[PDB]
Amino acid sequence: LRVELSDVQTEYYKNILTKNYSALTAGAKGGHFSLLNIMNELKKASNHP
DNA sequence: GGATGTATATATCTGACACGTGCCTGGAGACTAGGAAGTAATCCCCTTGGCGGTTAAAACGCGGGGGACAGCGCGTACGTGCGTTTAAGCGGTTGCTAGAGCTGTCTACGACCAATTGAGCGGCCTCGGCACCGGGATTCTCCAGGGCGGC
Repeated sequence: LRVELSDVQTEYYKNILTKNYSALTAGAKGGHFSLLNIMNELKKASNHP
């Protein structure tokens, strides 16, 4: 069963895939968003925001 | 009526601005070579999120006593003040020598380049020593026969 993505999932996928440290850090002062293992973060974004 | 306090004017001292000059060091223009940026390939280490099992370290609680801290006494050693001494600080002599600066000459020593080759790095074969397996020598436990006692 292939399901489409929500808007939050789509913007998280676009922020990770086109790396946006400033945009990913924005919101409750970040917390040192680690973009090492890009595919791990993409799988996390595909699962749940 | 005489001398004192105060205001304005003039000469002199002093830091700062501009003018002048040398010179030498930085800037402009041109040329060239190589340092570094970029590209592709290969291979190994690091990242993130998990699982499993061992186990020794970490955590928690509790009793107790050793040590930190406060207080007090005391005596000594350091602060304080004064009078006396002494040596630092300044100015000075008198010559000679060391050293910075500048100029000049020259020569041995180090940069540079080409050819060479032999010392450093990797793998391969062998020995020294440690270990695995087979055989000989030495000592320990055991089963059976002979003799004696009882009904």
